[PDB]
Amino acid sequence: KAVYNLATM
Amino acid sequence: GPHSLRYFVTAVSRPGLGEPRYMEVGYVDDTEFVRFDSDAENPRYEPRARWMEQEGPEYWERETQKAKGNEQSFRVDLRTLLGYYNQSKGGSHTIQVISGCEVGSDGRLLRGYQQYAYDGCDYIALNEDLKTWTAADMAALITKHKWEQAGEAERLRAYLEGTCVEWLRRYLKNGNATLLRTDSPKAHVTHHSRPEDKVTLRCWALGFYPADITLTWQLNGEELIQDMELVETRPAGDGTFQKWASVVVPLGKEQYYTCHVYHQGLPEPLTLRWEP
Amino acid sequence: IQKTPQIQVYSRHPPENGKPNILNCYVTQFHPPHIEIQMLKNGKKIPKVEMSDMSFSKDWSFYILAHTEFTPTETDTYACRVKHDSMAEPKTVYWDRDM
Repeated sequence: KAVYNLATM
Repeated sequence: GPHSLRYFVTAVSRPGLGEPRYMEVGYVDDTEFVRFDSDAENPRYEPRARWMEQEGPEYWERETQKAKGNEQSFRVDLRTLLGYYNQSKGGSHTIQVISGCEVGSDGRLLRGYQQYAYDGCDYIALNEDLKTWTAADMAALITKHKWEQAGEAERLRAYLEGTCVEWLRRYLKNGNATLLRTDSPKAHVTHHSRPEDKVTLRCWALGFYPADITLTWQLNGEELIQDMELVETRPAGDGTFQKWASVVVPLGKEQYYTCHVYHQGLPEPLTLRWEP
Repeated sequence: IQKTPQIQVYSRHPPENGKPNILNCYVTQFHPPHIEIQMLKNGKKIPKVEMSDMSFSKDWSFYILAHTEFTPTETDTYACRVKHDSMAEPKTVYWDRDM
């Protein structure tokens, strides 16, 4: 909960 | 005023020299408050601001994990773009992400965003409706199709509409005394010789926050934006900014040019001409 | 793409001999990100140097900040030398109190 859970391209 | 939470995350391969450099920097309004750097001794999300010490152990471990996860994700991302762009394994490439949300003074969502770029150029970015994606080129068009299929966009809107605005709110309060302050600029003008009986007048503005400011040189009721020369506002290494703008005037008639400084801490703009 | 660093060297406050200050070397609008930034005093390298304020622009070029505490002296010369892939040789920018 602060930064984003980044996706794979 | 409005505010915003801002992530600047970078991945960058270094073939022959191991796993990539992955970094993450986080900003609430021109104030660096968080950092991750896979080149640290002990790579762990660390505070960059006293008001972020407040947070307990749990926070720092969660951020440090979802960071380590993102790092892994961009390792994959980096190989994938190699194939997409038919590039060879032997070169060094960069991915870049800008992610966050701004809000208004009522604390409500004003705008969210997440942008990706590869080797400098735009790749793909979430549009303002928080639903669609705009692809830069056909390579990033594959990624797009993947993410429509995986409801990544509505998943990101949960993060943006929710996690992001609610912690910006958190941060603005935890650190109201720092983030919500207003340092007014202090200003002066410097004089410099020049061949051809010309003269350079630089107007400095220092020790101010927030970063937003405007300097203009005038002459009898009209600004000279064109024949000016400024430097992007800059960090002064202590959470304040400074900017300078110069103008070339003819010797003897510098008395007639005036400088103007506009900022949050300036109820009334500043006006200064020169210290003969 | 390659883009050249803009190296600006500047004190937090107007310089005054014997009074404490921060020395700044803002290195901007550069790409790729691999970059080497050394602050120098009297041609020597300064050890206690903090990096901060890393960011990008819509442009996507990199912006990073080196700074260190320092105490001005009339004779003491300060500088910033940066190595990047867009540069023939390492470019060194001297600090100019008068500017």
